[PDB]
Amino acid sequence: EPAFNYAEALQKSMFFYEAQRSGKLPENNRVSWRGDSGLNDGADVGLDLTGGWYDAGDHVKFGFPMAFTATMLAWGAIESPEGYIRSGQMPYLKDNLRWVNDYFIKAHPSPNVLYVQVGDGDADHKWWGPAEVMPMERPSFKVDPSCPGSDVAAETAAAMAASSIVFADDDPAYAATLVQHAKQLYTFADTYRGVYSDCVPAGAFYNSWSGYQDELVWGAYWLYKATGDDSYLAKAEYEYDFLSTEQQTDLRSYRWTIAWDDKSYGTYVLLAKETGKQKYIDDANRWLDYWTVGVNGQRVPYSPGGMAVLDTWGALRYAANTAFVALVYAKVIDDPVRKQRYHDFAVRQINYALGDNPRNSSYVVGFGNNPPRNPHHRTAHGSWTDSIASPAENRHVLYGALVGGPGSPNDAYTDDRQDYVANEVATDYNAGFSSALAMLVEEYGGTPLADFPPTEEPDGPEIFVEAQINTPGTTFTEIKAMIRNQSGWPARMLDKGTFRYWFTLDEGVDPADITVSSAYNQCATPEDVHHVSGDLYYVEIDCTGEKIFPGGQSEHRREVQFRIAGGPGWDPSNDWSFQGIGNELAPAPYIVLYDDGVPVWGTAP
Ligand SMILES: OC[C@H]1O[C@@H](O[C@H]2[C@H](O)[C@@H](O)[C@H](O[C@H]3[C@H](O)[C@@H](O)[C@H](O)O[C@@H]3CO)O[C@@H]2CO)[C@H](O)[C@@H](O)[C@@H]1O
Ligand SMILES: [Ca+2]
Ligand SMILES: [Ca+2]
Repeated sequence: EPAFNYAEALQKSMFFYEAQRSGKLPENNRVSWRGDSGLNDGADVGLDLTGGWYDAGDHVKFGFPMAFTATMLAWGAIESPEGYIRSGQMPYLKDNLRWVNDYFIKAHPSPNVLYVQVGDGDADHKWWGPAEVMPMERPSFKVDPSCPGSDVAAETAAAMAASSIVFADDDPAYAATLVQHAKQLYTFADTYRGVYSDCVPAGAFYNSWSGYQDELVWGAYWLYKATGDDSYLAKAEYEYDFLSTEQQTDLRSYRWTIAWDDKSYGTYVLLAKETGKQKYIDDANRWLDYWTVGVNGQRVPYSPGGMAVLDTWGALRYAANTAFVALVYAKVIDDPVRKQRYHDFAVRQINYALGDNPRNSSYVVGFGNNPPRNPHHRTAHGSWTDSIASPAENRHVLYGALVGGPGSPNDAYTDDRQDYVANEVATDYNAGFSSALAMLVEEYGGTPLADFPPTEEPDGPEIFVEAQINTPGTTFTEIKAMIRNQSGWPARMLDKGTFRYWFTLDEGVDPADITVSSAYNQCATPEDVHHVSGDLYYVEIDCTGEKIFPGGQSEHRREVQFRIAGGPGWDPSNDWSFQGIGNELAPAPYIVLYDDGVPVWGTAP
């Protein structure tokens, strides 16, 4: 039977993409720890740019990798719709693709204008906290004729074109809209030549290293498949001759692999598959050979454990990308030896990621044996103090996310959230990986979990009030209260909070003589007390206007010290809210906290 349950892995991979969503989430949201976020995206330019996916463990919406991810996901669904159908994940794949494509449509207000980034890398990365309460400004960036971006425009064209093929039978109207958009974007990319990173501040994160030549071939091919227009195939084959050669020879690049930046490698296989020309077969063969048996004595580094390690960053992402394409190629090539070689290589690399390695551990969060528990992800972590170090363990399980893994050919790895090398996660990391999984499900099978996702429960009160006796007294009660917002299911703002402290009027105490004072109060200090009925009264502290959210030391809490002086006769032992308050700060269950008038914590009399 399947060495690993590929269907379950795919099922969880689809969940990962759902957890990366930005904007107003649907009613059917499966990720209980995710809520609405980035609701003001595009506002700075008068556009609705909400939606799309957060790139990695951060909250920037990087259009280049986002588009590539979409193209790769669509490609896998086209190659193996059966894998998706059998794992019962086809509806989730479509849902995910529709989500990102709806964003691309919004980001393309007119034929030659494409918004390629929402958020600033540096501003975004300086803060460590949940997406729902991001406190910083998020700038929108775009490319147009004045400052083009052929690479990102052609990639978005390819994503929309590829995706249209997936919706073709389901929603032909939607598929038509995507094709129309892809045509415009490609014309823009072809007419106004230029590297997008020269126009938008993405160079430090997703710089266009390879340039746009590869995207022109890639985009042309996909539009050909989506339209059936021969001119596109012609365009692709023409542009193919301008692809990068290697070092000193006239041999096209074969030492890297396909990823968010370089699509050359994908076109080798795609064109070979389409035309059957020896030209493409030679290129594709050379590349895949380098990753397996080597060419001219040179071969991609391999660990003793059997992992192909291309580079330090997202090592497993590269191996998985190659594995998917090797699986596709293995089907078109006739050579029995090459077919076996490429196919077996792909299965071995994916199996390594699922647990077949020297550590005997899965590299997919929430899957298999001894998986990573602390991926470098802000929202999954759920910090409320703007610290990557607290709490020790991530508060949520980011099911399905493939981590960077071993960055050196020695199979070494440490599950450490602070290691952005080994524990980084990203939308592009799961792209080739998912497509590979779909191919494997079709071949080896597997069964998805009937009840997934699990419903997580909070690790304690999320929004509450702690209290302690600040100064002991007989004619007064001085409390030191602390409002806390450590929410994570999902993280949410508390900007309209107030709390009540009930007390019973005592014999010999005139309510008119009761005073409430403070020497330190981050909220308002009331002048009077409120009579409920009989001898029941309450003091109300008003914190409306204070933004209490899980995003920093001072941000997540509000300190309130208040003294209720009643004079001789004052007796707190018959006071409702006094029950259980001691000398140590601890949750006060009898002090009720309200959010815009609605009880959120504590029990009233
Ligand atoms: O020159 C070698 C090949 O480079 C490819 O571009 C890669 C860059 O060289 C590499 O530094 C960059 O690393 C990224 C990584 O992709 C990203 O996922 C991670 O989060 O951050 C890294 C930087 O810190 O990756 C790109 C893409 O592989 C060219 O695409 C290729 O043509 C060229 O031969
Ligand atoms: Ca490129
Ligand atoms: Ca009393």
